[PDB]
Formats: sequence, structure tokens, C-alpha cells
Amino acid sequence: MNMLALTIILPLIGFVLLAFSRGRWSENVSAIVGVGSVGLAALVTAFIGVDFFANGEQTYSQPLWTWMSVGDFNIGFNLVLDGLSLTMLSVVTGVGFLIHMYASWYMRGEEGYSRFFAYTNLFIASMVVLVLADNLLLMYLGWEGVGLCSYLLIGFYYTDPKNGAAAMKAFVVTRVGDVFLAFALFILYNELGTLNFREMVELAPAHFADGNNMLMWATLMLLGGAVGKSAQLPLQTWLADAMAGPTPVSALIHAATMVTAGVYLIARTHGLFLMTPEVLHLVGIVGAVTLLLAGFAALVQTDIKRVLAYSTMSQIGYMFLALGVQAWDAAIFHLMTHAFFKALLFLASGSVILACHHEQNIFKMGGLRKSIPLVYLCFLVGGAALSALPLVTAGFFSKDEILAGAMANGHINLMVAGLVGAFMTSLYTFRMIFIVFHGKEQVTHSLPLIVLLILSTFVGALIVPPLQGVLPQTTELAHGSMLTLEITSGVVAVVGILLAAWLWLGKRTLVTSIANSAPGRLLGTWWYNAWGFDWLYDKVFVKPFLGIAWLLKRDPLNSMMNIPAVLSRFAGKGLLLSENGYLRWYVASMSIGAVVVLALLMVLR
Amino acid sequence: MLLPWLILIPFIGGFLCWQTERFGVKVPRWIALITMGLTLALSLQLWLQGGYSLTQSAGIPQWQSEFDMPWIPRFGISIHLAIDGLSLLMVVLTGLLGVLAVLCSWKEIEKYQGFFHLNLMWILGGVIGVFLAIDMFLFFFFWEMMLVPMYFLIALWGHKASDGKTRITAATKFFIYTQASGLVMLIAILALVFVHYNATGVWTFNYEELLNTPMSSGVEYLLMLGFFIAFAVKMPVVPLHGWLPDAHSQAPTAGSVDLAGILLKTAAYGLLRFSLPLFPNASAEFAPIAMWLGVIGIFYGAWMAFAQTDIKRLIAYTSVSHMGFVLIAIYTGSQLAYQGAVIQMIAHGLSAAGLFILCGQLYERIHTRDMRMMGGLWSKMKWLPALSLFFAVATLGMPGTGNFVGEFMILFGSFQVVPVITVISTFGLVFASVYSLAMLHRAYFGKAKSQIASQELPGMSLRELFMILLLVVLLVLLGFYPQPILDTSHSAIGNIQQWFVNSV
Ligand SMILES: CCCCCCCCCCCCCCCCCC(=O)OC[C@H](COP(=O)(O)OCCN)OC(=O)CCCCCCCCCCCCCCCCC
Ligand SMILES: CCCCCCCCCCCCCCCCCC(=O)OC[C@H](COP(=O)(O)OCCN)OC(=O)CCCCCCCCCCCCCCCCC
Ligand SMILES: CCCCCCCCCCCCCCCCCC(=O)OC[C@H](COP(=O)(O)OCCN)OC(=O)CCCCCCCCCCCCCCCCC
Ligand SMILES: CCCCCCCCCCCCCCCCCC(=O)OC[C@H](COP(=O)(O)OCCN)OC(=O)CCCCCCCCCCCCCCCCC
Ligand SMILES: CCCCCCCCCCCCCCCCCC(=O)OC[C@H](COP(=O)(O)OCCN)OC(=O)CCCCCCCCCCCCCCCCC
Ligand SMILES: CCCCCCCCCCCCCCCCCCCC
Repeated sequence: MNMLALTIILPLIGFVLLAFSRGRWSENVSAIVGVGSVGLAALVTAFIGVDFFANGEQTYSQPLWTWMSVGDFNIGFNLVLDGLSLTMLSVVTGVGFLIHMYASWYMRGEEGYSRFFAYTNLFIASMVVLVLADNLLLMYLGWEGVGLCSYLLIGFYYTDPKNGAAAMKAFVVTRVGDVFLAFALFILYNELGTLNFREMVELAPAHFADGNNMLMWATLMLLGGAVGKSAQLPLQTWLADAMAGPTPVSALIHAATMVTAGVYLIARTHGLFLMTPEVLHLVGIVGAVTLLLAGFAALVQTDIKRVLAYSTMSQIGYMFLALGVQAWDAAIFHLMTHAFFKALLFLASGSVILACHHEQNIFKMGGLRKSIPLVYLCFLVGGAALSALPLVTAGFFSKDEILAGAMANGHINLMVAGLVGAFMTSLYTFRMIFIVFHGKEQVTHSLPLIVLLILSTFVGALIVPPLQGVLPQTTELAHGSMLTLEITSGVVAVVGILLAAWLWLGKRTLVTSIANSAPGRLLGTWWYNAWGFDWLYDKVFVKPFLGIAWLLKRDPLNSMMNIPAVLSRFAGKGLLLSENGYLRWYVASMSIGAVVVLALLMVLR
Repeated sequence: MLLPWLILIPFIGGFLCWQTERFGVKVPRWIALITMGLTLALSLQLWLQGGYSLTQSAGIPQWQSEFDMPWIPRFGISIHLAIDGLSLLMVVLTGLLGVLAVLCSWKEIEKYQGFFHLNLMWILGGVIGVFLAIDMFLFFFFWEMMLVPMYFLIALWGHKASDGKTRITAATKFFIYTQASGLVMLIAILALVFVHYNATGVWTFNYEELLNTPMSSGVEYLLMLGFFIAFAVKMPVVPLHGWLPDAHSQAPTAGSVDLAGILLKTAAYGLLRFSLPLFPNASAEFAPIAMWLGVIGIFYGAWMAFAQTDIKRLIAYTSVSHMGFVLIAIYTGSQLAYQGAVIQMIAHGLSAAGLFILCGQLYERIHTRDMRMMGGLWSKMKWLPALSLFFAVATLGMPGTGNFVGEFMILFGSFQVVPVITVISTFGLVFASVYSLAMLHRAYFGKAKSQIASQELPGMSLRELFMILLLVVLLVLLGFYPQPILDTSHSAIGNIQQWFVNSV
């Protein structure tokens, strides 16, 4: 348990070694250093979990040094480990290790192998810092490190400028989220005098007994930071473009590290949200709206990576819905299970891309179960877990827990939105699966695929996160109520899969009739561009920024301050006309000056 | 007692740099290196012997070291030097940047580099004298003396690619800006001295005696305005900033002029040391104007940096934005914001030094500074694009670098004082990330946009790599462990803050 800092130090050492190697080492040595750093972090995490369960799930605090100390402003470089922290650390280290082995197989023969593994090691270290921090500023260090590593890894193929544009857009949108998070940090320090999570929770109800306005502002800004990192409303526009990077980058961003940071932030600061119930309801509403919009967007995508990105947005919306209905255990459970099956789906999609030429439209391929069957099976159980196939997948149990928590607290509208989103999830998932894999044809990586294959089944649901004593328990439904809830969710998922089979497996006559219809074409164009949010942000933020830059590029203030120089030049040129060289004019000017001096003396006498 | 030698070792070293050129043309660089290393060693020895961490705030004046000598006794003018924690940090940074400026001009083996090194050492000695002088005439004297070798270095040793007329114009614009603003400050100093003489009857330019000067509101505002005009020109504060990208663009290509007397924040130190304690009420009334000027500086400098096609002008406008943050911090009256301003000054010096040195090396490799003629330079160079990526990550305020510590403590204290200005400034941090990523993508990523960027380039040598990696290590250590720096400046910053808020 005293090796808690090793989970940061080993990925940091891996990043430093692989960065300063600069591609000089061989592929095997670079793979050994990177994958072994993440694997040693995972092994230390396993030992930490065994020690954590040895002393009865007691919270362990390991301070290292004091980061900042200016009077009452005291920020510590301290790590903490509770059940939520252990769950996030285990998910991050284990899933990142599996993705690292798959990337060691996958990135063979590519330029920047060691640079890729240095960046992923820094990503792992940043996320471990994020989830292990005991105060908000150290968690902000992990937050920005995760955002920077995401920017470095999305634009990994730097020669294509559109990869760099996608990475820049992801960094800028997430930095807007980080600015909202910074606002939350400023408000919380100004009110409570501390940024330690436990200390803020203790000191909040005494300080905010008179007024609660600043606490509502702080929780609203915390939600803004969370939706920045988790790609929710209204900062969700970067994920589908962040698909520009390599496949293990997408697996790391969507399963292990990046999009789960907002869910972890809301769950960690759950007490402050519990004292602001309207903001928590807003968290749930944002999750519901985001999952509905993401499902509708994923319904009409023509790319596997875009479908998986909007599916990730929908599942993070499910976790935000669980947080907003005060089903915290369900949110973390769905976080872990979604990490499993989304990592499996993204690695399977990368194997598909490697096997079938370059990246392609989904309608170009077809009948791919015969050629590449093991990755078809991986896609099958990944989509079954994504669509919450009952009694055989962990995603079914996670979504059932979320919906039961929504129903038990009286959030009927959020539960209805979750059921509709589950129907659409089955629809888009098996639409993509049946289009890509059905139709007419036109050991370093097998082991992570097998492990994520097993963890996407009910074996993943057998793992229970130890959130006793960290998060409050959700209210239990009546046995009949959760029974019919389970039957309704399973029936909705099975009906959605059957409708996807009826719509896309055979000759898509009704689907093509709907798509070519004018309202259908309009709705498909609207949902394909993710409801026009990218267009709105380009018109509202990007275009006036570029316009003001073009208007200011000549430095108008510099010219305004250069005005006295041109005035001096003009006045000197005008005064030099008096020096015409004529003696009679010099005499006349002397007499003019005599007249002026005499008149001035007589006026002011 | 060592403070006169802290000023005099650069001057004697520059004289020896000029004098030793007859012994060989590779000699004056060694003399300059030993001179700046001796100055840095004396500064570090003063840091060790000062005991700044255990020093408590006793009120202005409180000096860890002091030196006095009569200079012009008719006006009560003395060579009066004094060091405390803030000035000690500034002097240590000056010595380190002077060593880097000597090391960066190591390969210039021309026929008149003795005069080059003499001008560099005279600039560094003038900067140290600015940081040490607590006599107002002596402070003004150093403030104006360090601009003549600046003018001559830009005008004669500047950017060789540009025409001579462009270098003359940039040097003249810089000199006119700085010296006219200094003369306005001299008018304010003289009027303050005359007010004190009318109140008491003695001739003094001593800053300790001029602190207790009773004056009406309106006189104090005008004296504050003269001081602020000088500091705002040299900070820079918009719209008195236009000299800075021109001076940076026509500075010598290695960038020793950039490090030696531009990236040392004498104006923020002057605002903290002189403007706030001498005129606390006038600064309190001026605070909203100065904060909004800082906000405008942040966003204007960010937009100007984005619009640049030259890297040097881009980095100069980044300096404008970060100094806008420091200017916001100075007028808060918050101890946390002041400590953040100190950290931001040091970290910006380090990060901008790294950026300017890397830009000079890139210009040596590719012989152009237009970003439209490069691209994809990550695949062509060995060390430079990765270190440039690290330094661009530093100037956007990434945690793990000292820039984040600086501006985030600034924003914490400022939100404790002024919330609206703080939230607008954090959106300024978003703008900073925008311009840093834009420069990185224009220079090193993408494909080659010309012929010079499409070929393999020679790697960095051991000396350039050593100084860049030293800056990297210092920035990372400042980001992760800023506590010794905060403990060094804690007493002086506390004295200034207590004087500012106890007299308002
Ligand atoms: C606390 C846990 C983490 C928490 C979150 C932290 C987030 C903020 C971290 C800030 C540090 C900077 C992050 C970004 C650095 C990017 C550098 C980079 O791209 O390095 C890769 C590059 C090798 O790439 P490659 O393409 O193979 O080679 C180039 C040409 N052949 O590499 C190279 O070419 C060589 C190396 C270049 C510089 C590498 C980074 C320097 C800064 C970090 C190490 C500093 C030194 C260590 C000691 C510090 C003091 C104790
Ligand atoms: C209801 C609203 C809720 C909140 C919504 C927040 C939306 C945040 C902004 C989303 C859009 C960000 C898009 C960033 C794209 C970056 C990638 C890109 O397109 O790069 C192109 C360009 C590169 O620059 P360059 O190299 O010069 O050009 C080469 C040629 N292309 O680079 C550029 O063109 C750079 C353009 C930068 C634009 C930055 C705009 C920042 C605006 C922040 C506003 C925050 C508002 C907070 C809420 C306020 C409420 C009143
Ligand atoms: C905050 C505002 C109030 C306080 C201000 C304090 C003063 C310091 C800060 C402001 C200084 C502004 C200086 C503006 C001019 C800068 C110098 C310059 O541009 O020099 C270059 C120029 C020659 O270059 P070029 O354009 O090529 O001309 C060739 C012509 N055949 O050179 C020339 O053309 C000749 C230039 C002669 C000198 C310039 C005029 C000086 C006038 C007095 C300045 C004092 C402030 C006056 C009020 C300013 C506005 C409020
Ligand atoms: C072009 C660039 C340079 C700018 C132009 C040159 C400077 C112009 C300064 C204008 C000053 C106007 C003063 C108007 C009132 C004068 C009469 C008066 O009321 O005198 C009162 C007082 C003398 O009586 P006393 O017994 O001393 O009263 C105690 C009060 N302290 O009087 C005193 O104690 C003396 C008061 C002196 C006030 C300060 C004067 C200089 C201030 C710094 C420079 C101006 C501000 C910055 C530049 C502006 C933009 C360019
Ligand atoms: C070749 C052409 C181009 C070159 C040349 C251009 C022009 C150069 C000259 C420019 C300066 C003009 C004079 C400015 C100072 C005027 C001073 C003044 O009017 O003072 C009146 C009064 C004096 O104070 P009094 O009332 O006597 O105090 C005792 C009562 N308690 O004062 C007061 O009561 C207080 C007044 C406070 C404000 C006075 C100064 C205003 C300055 C405006 C610009 C700066 C604005 C702030 C900074 C912005 C950012 C730099
Ligand atoms: C003026 C230039 C400043 C550069 C940044 C310096 C930042 C401070 C670095 C101090 C050393 C940090 C690592 C060693 C810590 C030793 C702790 C001793 C007590 C336990």
C-alpha cells in the first residue's frame, strides 16, 4: 500500500526514457520499456488492492511534499486511496496495460514507436495523478496532463494536417472545460479556504448555512469541467474529430483515461453536489440529453470509429444520468464495464482497419465474418455488451443498475430517456455490425483481446467496485419493480437488435427509402453533423476569433502610438520651410518677432 | 557589501572583454563567461548566506544586505544599494540569463566581439543595478544607462538578414520609448523629492525617507502616473508595447540581447518596490484602470501572437500577454497574487529564454523565420522540435512547469479580490493555449511548405543542448517544487502587501 507513488513514478520513468531514447532503440526494447512500465504499474496496483482489502478497505493517505504554501493557501502533493480511487486506478492500469500490449503489436513498423509509447506512458501517469489526488489542484495537474497527452496522441500522425487540427480542437475545447474547472477551484478556495476533498466536504455545510449561491456556482463550474473532459453537452464536439488518431489512442481515451475523468470528478465531489440538488439534477439532465443526441448521431454515421465515438458519448451520458439520480455505485459500475467493452470494441475496430486495407466506409465492406472471424466474435460480444444484451453481458447489469437507481429516486423522465437511449443503442450498434460484417465480400494482441472478451461478458459484472463507505448507497427498488424494470430493459434491447436485423441484414429497401426521403435526408444530414453543434461553435467562436485576428494583425495600437512620430515629422517639415535661405525674409521674421514680443508685453502689462 | 561587486563585476568584466581581444578573437567569450559565472556565484552565495526562508515580515524598510556611499551630496544622492528576497531572486535570474546569453553567443568569432561582450556585460550590470538601487536617482540612472548598449547591440550586431535601416529604426523606436518614459519617471521623482523637501527641509533621494511623504490626493496620483508610465513602457503594457516585437525581431540572431535586457522584468519589480509603497492610495484608486489594461494586454497580446507569421514576434506578443497577467496581480493587494506574480516573472523569464534560444538555433539551421516556409520539422531535426514543444507547453501554463504555478496563484488571489477580471483572464489562458498550439503546428507539424524544410538539418551541439536542458530542468523543478522560491520572496512580498493595504 506504501507503493502508491510507484503507479505514477513507473509510467513517468517510462515516458522519460522513451522520450530521451528518441527512436534510437529497437522496437522490442521500446515495447519492453513502455509496456513494462504500464504492466509494473498494474502489478503494483494489484498489490495495492490486495493490501487495501487486507486492512478492511480503510482509506490510505500518502503525502509526499507540500506543493504550495502561501499563508492560508496550502496545497499538498498528497495521494489518497479509497474504494473509488482503487476502482479508477485498477481500471486505468489494467485496461491501459492491455491496450499497451495491443499497441505493442499494432504499432509495429510505424514511425515514432518510442514516441507513441512515451506519450501513452505520460497519459497513464497523468490519469493516475488525476484519480489519486487528495485535493483539487493536484487533480487539476492530472487533468491538464491528461488533456495534453490526449492532444499529443490524437495528432500523432503529424504529417497529415487534419490530425493536427483535430488534436488542436480537442485541446482547445477541453481547455475551455479546464477554465470552468479553474473557476470551481477559485470559488471553493475563496469560500472554504481549502481544496482537499474531505476538508471541503466537512467545512461546506457550516460555511454555507446562510447562503448557498457560491456553492451552486462552484458545483456548476465543476460540472462544466466534467462535461469538458467527458465530452458531454455542451463541450462534446471534440470526440468525433479525436477519432483522427491511432486506434489504441482511441481505446485509451474512450475506455481507460480521458472520458471517465468527468465522471470521476462528479463522483469524488459528490458531497458538494448533494448540498446543491438542482445542480445534481442538471448533471442527470445533461447526461440524458447527451446520451439521446449521441445515440441519434451514432445512428447515421458511415464510419466505425465515428459510431464508436458517439457510442462512448452515449455511455458517458448514461454515467452522468446515474450520477444525477444519485446512483453513484451504478455510475462507477458502468464506468468499469464500459471501459472493458469499449476497449474491446476499439481494439477490434483497429484490427478490422488493419485487416481490410486502410480506413473505409462501412458500406464499402460487407460479409466480413468469414474472412476475419475472431475479431467478428470480439465485435459481436462488444456490441452485445454495448447494447446491454440481458443475462450474458456486464453492460446489461450496469445499465439495469443505472435505470433502477433512476426509478427508485422518482426520476421517471430520466429513466424513460435511458430506456429510449438503450433502444437506440441496440439500433445503431447492430446496424454497424450487420452492415460491416454481414453481406457480400468486396500472441501479443490475441491475449488482450481474449481478456477483454471475457471481461465483456457477465464475468465483468462479477467484479464489484468496493464503494462501501465512499459513496452513499442508492435506494433499493421493490423486488417486483426492479423485476419488471429488468424485463423491460431486456425486451427493449432484444427488440432493438431484432429491428436492426430486420432493417439492415437483408436488402435495405425501407432503410434506403427513409434515407432518400426528403425529411429523412434532412434528419440524416442534421444528425450526421451531430445536431449542428460544430457548425454553431465554428460560427460563434472560431470565425470571430479569426476575424479579429485578421483585423488586428497590423497592430492598430502600435500605429496609434506611432501617430506622434508622424506629427513630429510633419511639423518639422513645415518648420523647415521658414529656412528658405533668404536674408530679407530673415530680417522680416526678426521684425515680425519684434512686433509679436512688443504686442505680448503690452497685452500682459 | 557584496552588492557593489554584484554591479561592478559585469562592468569590469565587459572592460576586460574589450581589452583582451588583442590576445585573441576567441578570448572575450571566456572572459564574459567567467564574469557572468562569478556574478551568478556571488548571487547564489548571497542566497545561501541571506537566510531568506526564516526571515519574517518586519515592515518596509527591511533589507538583508545594504550598502551606502555618497555620490552627489548636494542633492542628497547616494550610491545606495539594498537586497531583500524579491531583488535577490531577480538578481539570481539576471545572472543565470547572463550566463545563458554568453553561452548562446559562443560561436560569434567576429572581429569586434569584444565590444559585443562589453555591451552585454554593461546591460547585465545595469539590470542588476536596477534591481539593487534604493536611491531614486541611482535607480533611474541604471534604468536609463542599460538602454545605450541595448541600442548599439540591436543597431550594429542585430539581425543580419534585415537591412541596416530596419535595425536602426527598431533600435531608435525602443530607445525613444524607454528613455522618454524614463524622463517622465524622472519628473515624478523630482517632484516627489521637492514635495518632501518642502515638507521637511532636507535633500534626499533615498527611497526609505521618501516613503513617509505627506501629499495631497492629485499630486500623488500624478507622481504615480509618471512612475506607471515608465513601468508600463518597459513592462510592456498596451498601448505602450509596440517597441517590443520590433526590438525582438531585430535583435542579434542568437538571442543574447533577448535574454540580457528584455526578459528581465524590471518594470514589475519597479511597480512592486516603488509604485505601490511610495503611492499606496494613488495605486489603490488606479487599480481598476491597471487591471483592465492588463486584461486588454492579455487578449491583445494573444491575438497578436496568433496573427504573427514570424516566430520571434509571436514570442514577443506572448510576453505581452503574460505581463498582462502580472500587471493584474500587482494591483490586487493580495499576498497570494503577489507570490504568484513573482513565480510568473521567474517562470516567464525561463520559458521565454528557452523559446528565444530555440528560435535562434532554428534560424541558424533553416535561415528563415517565416512559419509559412517551414512545416514538418519534427522529422528533420533531432532535438529542437521536442524542446520547442516543451517550452510551448510551458507558455500555455501547463502544470508541471512554473508558469502554471505563477498564473494560477495570481488568479487565486485575484479572484479573492476581483472576480470578473479573474474569469476574463482565465479565458485569456484559453487564448494562450490557442497561440502556442498554432505556433507548434505552423513550425514543426504538417508537411514541408518550402525547400529548406524538406531536408535533414544538423542537430544541436552539446552546449546548446546543455543550456536548453538546464532551462527545462529549472522550469520543471519550479513547477513541481516552487516552495524555496516562495520562501525566498515571502518576507519582501509580505512587507510590500502590508504597506499597500495598511495605508489605504
Ligand atoms: C507527475 C505525473 C505527470 C502529471 C502530468 C504532467 C503533465 C505535464 C508534463 C510537462 C512536461 C512536458 C510534456 C510534453 C513533452 C513532449 C516532449 C516530446 O515530444 O518528447 C518526444 C521526443 C522524442 O520523440 P521522437 O520523435 O522519437 O524524437 C524526436 C526526433 N527523433 O523527445 C525528445 O526528443 C527528447 C526529450 C525532449 C523533452 C522531453 C520532455 C522534457 C520535460 C520532462 C523531463 C524533464 C527532465 C527530468 C528531470 C526534471 C527535474 C527533476
Ligand atoms: C453555449 C456555449 C457553451 C460553450 C461552448 C464553448 C466552445 C469552445 C470553442 C469550440 C471550438 C474550438 C475550435 C478550435 C479549432 C482548432 C483547430 C483548427 O481548426 O485549427 C485551425 C487554425 C490553426 O491556426 P493556423 O496554423 O494559423 O491555421 C492553419 C490553417 N488552418 O486554428 C484556429 O483557427 C484557432 C481558432 C481558435 C478559436 C478559439 C475560440 C475560444 C472561445 C472560448 C469561449 C468560451 C466561452 C465560455 C462561455 C461564455 C458564455 C457567455
Ligand atoms: C501613456 C502616454 C503618455 C506618456 C508617454 C511617455 C513617452 C514614452 C512612450 C511613448 C513614446 C512614443 C514614441 C513614438 C515614436 C517612436 C519612435 C519612432 O517611431 O522612431 C522611428 C521613426 C523613423 O523611422 P521611419 O518611420 O522609417 O521614418 C523615416 C522617415 N523618413 O522616427 C521618427 O519618425 C522620428 C521620431 C521623433 C520622436 C517621436 C516623437 C516624440 C514626441 C514626444 C513623446 C512623449 C509622449 C507624448 C504623448 C504620447 C501620446 C499620448
Ligand atoms: C510630455 C511628458 C511629460 C508630461 C508633462 C510634464 C509634467 C506635467 C505635470 C503637471 C502638473 C500639474 C500640477 C497642477 C497643480 C499645481 C499647483 C498646486 O496645486 O500646487 C500644490 C503643491 C504646492 O504646494 P504644497 O505646499 O507643496 O502642497 C502640498 C501638496 N503635496 O504642488 C506640489 O506639491 C507639486 C505638484 C507636482 C505634481 C506632479 C507633477 C509631475 C508628475 C509626473 C509627470 C506627469 C504625469 C505623467 C505624465 C502624463 C502623460 C504624459
Ligand atoms: C508633438 C505632439 C505630440 C507630443 C506631445 C503630446 C502632449 C504631451 C503632454 C501630455 C500631458 C498633458 C498634461 C497631463 C497632466 C495634467 C495634470 C492636471 O491637469 O492636473 C490638474 C490636477 C492637479 O492636482 P490638484 O487638483 O492640484 O491636487 C490638489 C487637490 N487634492 O490633477 C488632478 O487633480 C488629478 C488629475 C489626474 C489625471 C491627470 C493626468 C491625465 C493623463 C491622461 C493620460 C493617462 C491616463 C491614465 C494612464 C493610461 C495608461 C498609460
Ligand atoms: C531563479 C531560478 C529558479 C529555478 C527553479 C528552482 C525551483 C526550486 C528547486 C529546488 C530543489 C528541488 C529538488 C530538491 C528538493 C530538496 C528538498 C530538501 C528538504 C527535504
